[PDB]
Amino acid sequence: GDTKEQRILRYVQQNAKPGDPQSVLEAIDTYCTQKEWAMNVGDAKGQIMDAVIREYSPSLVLELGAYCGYSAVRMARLLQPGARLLTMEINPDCAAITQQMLNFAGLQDKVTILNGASQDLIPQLKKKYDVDTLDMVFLDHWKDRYLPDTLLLEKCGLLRKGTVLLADNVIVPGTPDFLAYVRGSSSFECTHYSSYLEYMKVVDGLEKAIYQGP
Ligand SMILES: O=C(NCC/C=C/Cn1ccc2cnccc21)c1cc(-c2ccc(F)cc2)cc(O)c1O
Ligand SMILES: [Cl-]
Ligand SMILES: [Cl-]
Ligand SMILES: [Mg+2]
Repeated sequence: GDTKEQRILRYVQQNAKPGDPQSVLEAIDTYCTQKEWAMNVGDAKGQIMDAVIREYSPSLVLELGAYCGYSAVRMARLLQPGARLLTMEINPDCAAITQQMLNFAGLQDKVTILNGASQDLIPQLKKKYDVDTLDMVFLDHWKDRYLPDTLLLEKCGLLRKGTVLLADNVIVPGTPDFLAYVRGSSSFECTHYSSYLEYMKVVDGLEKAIYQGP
């Protein structure tokens, strides 16, 4: 039958207001609290994301890992007119859910959903997607890819002085190599925001790592 992700989308469509991103977030969080847990960033960590997005007002954001579009909705709703989000999603079913979620939220003009693997798509961003440098990157994909993709972004010339990396799940499931690397590197200024795993009384956190140049 249908998947959990399809059930979340249907729930939003039937319990939120079209064109109202905040109602979409609330519907997803209610469903995942009351019905079925899912790996959306959630409201606890989402409030920290909101505070970071507001501080930096990024013009161009890259997200690695869309899932059902919760974080894309959360970020895109706070972007200024004309600012853009690119989100990379390897799972085609999830890419389709994410697109439909964004469409329902009315945020489709702000967001472009790329369906492929980060190691394949990151080297295409400049020539194929006309990116110069990124203002912010949200890491929320395979936890063992946070470090290699950070290094690939740098190799590809996509980071500038001040680019903000914000990483989900640095505690659970955990990203130990990424944390050790950025915290030990003079090329990053790092801050840890302690919080909770989505929908659970389990400690998690976000790491902010601001790129400082070579
Ligand atoms: O695995 C998670 N996320 C990643 C999903 C797919 C990546 C695959 N993926 C998506 C684009 C892309 C692009 N390129 C390569 C792979 C890619 C995740 C997992 C948990 C979690 C926590 C506790 C627990 F008991 C079980 C699971 C919490 C979370 O908040 C997550 O975010
Ligand atoms: Cl999410
Ligand atoms: Cl939560
Ligand atoms: Mg996550």
